Formats: sequence, structure tokens, C-alpha cells
Amino acid sequence: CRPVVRRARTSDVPAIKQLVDTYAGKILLEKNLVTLYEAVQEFWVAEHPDLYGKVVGCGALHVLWSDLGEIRTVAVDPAMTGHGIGHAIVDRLLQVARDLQLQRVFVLTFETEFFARHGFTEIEGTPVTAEVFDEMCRSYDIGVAEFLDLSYVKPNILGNSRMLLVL
Amino acid sequence: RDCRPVVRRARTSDVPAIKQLVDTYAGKILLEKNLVTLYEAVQEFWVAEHPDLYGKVVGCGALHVLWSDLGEIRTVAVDPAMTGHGIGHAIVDRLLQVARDLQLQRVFVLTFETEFFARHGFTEIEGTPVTAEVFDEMCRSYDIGVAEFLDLSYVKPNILGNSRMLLVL
Ligand SMILES: CC(=O)SCCNC(=O)CCNC(=O)[C@H](O)C(C)(C)COP(=O)(O)OP(=O)(O)OC[C@H]1O[C@@H](n2cnc3c(N)ncnc32)[C@H](O)[C@@H]1OP(=O)(O)O
Ligand SMILES: CC(=O)SCCNC(=O)CCNC(=O)[C@H](O)C(C)(C)COP(=O)(O)OP(=O)(O)OC[C@H]1O[C@@H](n2cnc3c(N)ncnc32)[C@H](O)[C@@H]1OP(=O)(O)O
Ligand SMILES: N[C@@H](CCC(=O)O)C(=O)O
Ligand SMILES: N[C@@H](CCC(=O)O)C(=O)O
Repeated sequence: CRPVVRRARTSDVPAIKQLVDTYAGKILLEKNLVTLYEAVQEFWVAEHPDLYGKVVGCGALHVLWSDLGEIRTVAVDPAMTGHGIGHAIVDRLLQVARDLQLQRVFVLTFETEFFARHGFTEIEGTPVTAEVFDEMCRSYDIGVAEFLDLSYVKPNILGNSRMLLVL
Repeated sequence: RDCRPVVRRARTSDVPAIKQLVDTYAGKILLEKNLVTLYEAVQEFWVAEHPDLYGKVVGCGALHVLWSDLGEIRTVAVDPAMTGHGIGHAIVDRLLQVARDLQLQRVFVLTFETEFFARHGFTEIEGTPVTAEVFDEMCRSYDIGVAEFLDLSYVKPNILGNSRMLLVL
């Protein structure tokens, strides 16, 4: 299995949404269409080569600061799991992270083994509320960035695990 | 065109240069932008390299996707010492190609540089701007149903009192 992983187009957003909706709830955070469209340039999709490039998976990398990214919304069609599509997507995202000149990537996930294959290690966060987080983000600049590591404080909504990768 | 520069995807390392370009024109000409905004939006940004000066960033531009069929051109800026040589146009050429690649159907822009954008096929349009507060209510409601009747390009607030222009791809 050699999925093609490529940058998303607006035309893939429906398939992305469908993927999210499959797992949305206590596993993945819900996303509406407008949110996805706006984020489209963060998104990569996996194609099924034998099936004419049909989209069977997705993932996103979101930039927080000059040195830090977060992987989000990685999902694979439940009928296509276990063939390396997932790992392919993550591989791509990490390369993008490198190309962008990021130094670290974090993720919030229940799939700790999956991510551990990529070198992610579980860390103990200091999560805050959404409100506190919004305060932090509003103040965020060079000075604040000196002492505040967003990877540690990013809210944990689903109650999953926090993991970190040093590029 | 004098300068046919390399136009490439932004990196986080480029953001200080981008910020410098924006701050050069910010206020009346361009909407200001802090570092955090820029970092988050980095993946929307393209930069123009000086062909001889160690690839130094001498221009920038971005495209922002609003909905399946619509995008907006933002924060296009060129080093003042390097203007009039085709860098601007090279940037916009790229953004427009990105738009097409993305499967956008239309692109808009809010600008004082009307002749510049007209070169790329943009025509002025009669906006019906709303307040920022209203625009935010609109965005919070936005979905397939609303998009049926509400064209965000007509209503996006005009902060700077410039011209509103549209391009059908
Ligand atoms: C921020 C976030 O997104 S949080 C992250 C997680 N997202 C989710 O939980 C959403 C719901 N879950 C899913 O969509 C999927 O189950 C995913 C994304 C977790 C995994 O997708 P999969 O496509 O099954 O992943 P992939 O197939 O690459 O790997 C799974 C197993 O297949 C096998 N496999 C791995 N690589 C390959 C390969 N190259 N070729 C063949 N088989 C492989 C391995 O046995 C592997 O197990 P591992 O997890 O121990 O490495
Ligand atoms: C959302 C938004 O971005 S709003 C719009 C853009 N932003 C701004 O206004 C920010 C401030 N302005 C700037 O940074 C610049 O002046 C820009 C971006 C508007 C123009 O950049 P430039 O690099 O000067 O663009 P470029 O050289 O391609 O400009 C073309 C003009 O200069 C002259 N010119 C351009 N290329 C050449 C060339 N190769 N040889 C000779 N003359 C040229 C032409 O007269 C042309 O006229 P036009 O304005 O009718 O097209
Ligand atoms: N990748 C993020 C979007 C990040 C953002 O643009 O805020 C998501 O899946 O929603
Ligand atoms: N491209 C926009 C940002 C778009 C966004 O909200 O992501 C800018 O010039 O900052």
C-alpha cells in the first residue's frame, strides 16, 4: 500500500468532514465546514491509488509559533485502517514541520503507540481552561514566548494523552 | 518583466521579514499584524526571493480561503526599494494559481492598488459592508444553508476605506 499523500483542495473538504464525523465525539473534536475550509491549507489527504485517487484519509499541521506545531485531525477510513495510511499521513506532516523550520511538534491523542512509532514521547502537561488559554494567546508575543510553552498548556478537551516530538 | 523571482512557500524563518514588510506599510495602507497572527497563518504565505542577494526575502503575499468557492488575497507587499520591477505581479500570479489549484472559483481583495489588480482581471464591485461585530455573527452562522444566500465577498468589512475587487477564476 502506497498512498499518495498530497495537499488538500476545497473539493476534499466534504470527504474530510466525513472522516471527522466518523470519529467525532469522544475520540476526535468535531469540525464544521467553515472551520475546515479556512484550514484547508493546513490539510493533507491520502489517496487510494487503485481507486483512482479516492480520498481515504486526512491530517493537519497547525503552526502555533515560530518553533512549535501541532498535529490535528488525523483520520483514516475505518475500512482502510492497518495498511499504513495513518503513518504515511503523519510522516508527511512531520516533513512539512521540518520544511517550515519548526523545532517541536505536539499532539493530543489516545493513539499513543501509533505516535510513539514516530518518536513522540508522552509528557505531563499543565493544561488550562479554554478561557485561560485565550488570555494566554491574546498576550502571546516574543516576551511571553520566552517563558510560556503552549504545548504544555493547550487545553485537554477529550481527556487524552499529550505527546511531544523534538524534530 | 524585469524581475522573475523565485516565489516560494513561506517558512517560520521568513516571518520576521514578512512582519517587516507589513510594518513598512501598516496603518493607512495595510492592516497591521502581530507575530502570532503571522505564525499561525504561515502556511497561507508565499515569499519572493532576490535573485542575486543570497535569496533575501523582498516580497510577500497570502491567500485565505473563506468557503469552498471563495478566497481572499491578503498582505501583498514588496520592499519599497524593489518596487516597479515585477515582484508584485509575480506574487499575485502565484496566489492566483494557488487559488485555481485549490478549486476556488472566485477571489476578492480590498485594496488601494486598483490598477495593479486590474492587470490580473479584477474588477471593482459595489460592496455592502457590515460591521466587524456583524461579520462575526455571520461567520459563526456560516454553513451550507447560509452560503446559499450570503456572499461573504460583498459583506466583509472595509476597514481602510479602500476599493473592493473581484476576480472570477
Ligand atoms: C491529533 C490527532 O489526530 S490525535 C491522533 C489520532 N486520531 C484518531 O484517533 C482518529 C481515529 N483513528 C484513526 O483514524 C486511525 O485508526 C489511525 C489514524 C489512528 C490509524 O490509521 P491506520 O491507517 O490504521 O494507521 P497505520 O495503518 O499506518 O498503522 C496502524 C498499523 O498498521 C500497520 N502498519 C504500519 N505501517 C504500515 C505500513 N507502512 N504498511 C503496512 N502496514 C503498516 C502496523 O501494524 C500499525 O501499527 P502501529 O500503530 O503499531 O504502528
Ligand atoms: C490585500 C492586499 O494586498 S491589498 C493590495 C496590495 N498591498 C499594498 O498596497 C501594499 C503596498 N504596496 C506594495 O507593496 C507594492 O507597491 C505593490 C505590491 C502594490 C506593487 O509591487 P511591485 O513590485 O511594485 O509590483 P510590480 O512591479 O509588479 O508592479 C507593477 C507596476 O510597476 C511597473 N512595473 C512592474 N513590473 C515592471 C517591469 N518588469 N518593468 C517595468 N515596469 C514594471 C508597471 O508600471 C506596473 O504598473 P501596474 O501598477 O499598472 O501594474
Ligand atoms: N488543523 C486545524 C486548524 C488550525 C487552525 O487553522 O486554527 C483543524 O483541524 O481545525
Ligand atoms: N492570510 C491572513 C490570515 C488568514 C487566517 O485567518 O488564517 C493574514 O494575512 O494574516
